[PDB]
Amino acid sequence: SKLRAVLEKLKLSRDDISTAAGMVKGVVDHLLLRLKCDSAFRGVGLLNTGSYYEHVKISAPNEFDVMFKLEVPRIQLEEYSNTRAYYFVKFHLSQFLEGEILSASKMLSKFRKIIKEEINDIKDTDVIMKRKRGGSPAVTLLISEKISVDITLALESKSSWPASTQEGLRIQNWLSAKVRKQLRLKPFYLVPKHAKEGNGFQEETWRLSFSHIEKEILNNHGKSKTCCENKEEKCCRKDCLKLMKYLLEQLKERFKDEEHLDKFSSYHVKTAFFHVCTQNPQDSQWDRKDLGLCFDNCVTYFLQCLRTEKLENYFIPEFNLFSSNLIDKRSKEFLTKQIEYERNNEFPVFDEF
Ligand SMILES: Nc1ncnc2c1ncn2[C@@H]1O[C@H](COP(=O)(O)OP(=O)(O)NP(=O)(O)O)[C@@H](O)[C@H]1O
Ligand SMILES: C[C@H]1c2c([nH]c3c(Cl)c(Cl)ccc23)CCN1C(=O)c1ncc(OCCO)cn1
Ligand SMILES: [Mn+2]
Ligand SMILES: [Mn+2]
Ligand SMILES: [Zn+2]
Repeated sequence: SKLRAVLEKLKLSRDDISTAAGMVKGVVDHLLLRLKCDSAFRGVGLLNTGSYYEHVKISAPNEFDVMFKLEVPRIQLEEYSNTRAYYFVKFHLSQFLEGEILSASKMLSKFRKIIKEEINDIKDTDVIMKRKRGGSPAVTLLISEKISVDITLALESKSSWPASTQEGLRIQNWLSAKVRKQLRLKPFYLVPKHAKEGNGFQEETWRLSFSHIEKEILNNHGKSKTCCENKEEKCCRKDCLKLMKYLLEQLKERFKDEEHLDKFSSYHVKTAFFHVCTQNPQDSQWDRKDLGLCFDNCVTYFLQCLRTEKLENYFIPEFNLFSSNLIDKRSKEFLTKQIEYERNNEFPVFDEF
């Protein structure tokens, strides 16, 4: 089929994976070792996240995501202005305090400065730091002009998840209530992405991250524990996510001279995909033989999210990714129009010629 042919072209080369994995591990392990020499980052550890580690990276293994996590004992959180996702952290760490507030901006600034100085000492490999991207909690490196790596500082809390998550992670009918309880016993993370404050931002605030839980779900994604472990249980969940990501990426590439698509991200499709899995919890609703129908249902669900301007964060239901505070109505209408055209014409944006 056409979709199967697209999936074939999206597969990663084993040779590319081998080379990229070696490059990234070498650079990241070095930066970890050097950061641990600083008094403030002594206890840092690594957590691999995002599409490469979820086995849904497409085309080339040229973008990796990692968290450098730090456990801070006796952590106390205060929600910022009923935003549900953003928090003050109250508490060798004195350098980052603003009163009793542990400033996200201050910690990120030193983290970035250390990494920038350390990549300058790496002489056996071309490593540079990309310019700051507003709204990202990550420090982004480019290795050998080819491989991007996002390194996100994170504080780790082993306390119960914040109350704003109480009604999220609605996986009970799909992955089980037992699994939901087990996942909610794991730590959660705070990353230095700041809440909007008018036309500025609250530079002290941090944002909740559950990227490790997203990875565990994607890598253990069936109602059956043996989903995708044998030829009789090959579902099309990840294939549908890959196709949705490629659809969005290709449209963003086409309309790049346009502004209306700049705010859409693969996280929007990832979030919508998790909701589709919640609404279709049986592995038999994702049979490989039904790839075209499954993908079409993912597309129409995403269209409905755009039209209603509703895409709840999977962990924090009152955080609407498609709120008008984040994305203009006209931008959602513009993307709706382009996706409808693709659906109605059997996805010409997928064709090479
Ligand atoms: N807006 C967001 N809110 C919460 N978490 C986010 C957000 N954007 C990114 N993340 C997290 O950061 C990870 C890496 O982001 P990103 O590299 O943009 O996407 P990805 O999922 O790795 N897909 P790809 O486009 O293949 O890189 C995501 O998988 C999420 O876990
Ligand atoms: C660090 C992460 C990230 C963002 N927001 C976050 C929130 Cl809110 C939380 Cl909680 C945690 C992590 C993140 C945006 C930026 N991130 C990305 O990985 C990223 N990578 C590649 C992109 O483009 C590729 C095509 O050009 C765009 N983004
Ligand atoms: Mn990524
Ligand atoms: Mn990234
Ligand atoms: Zn499966």
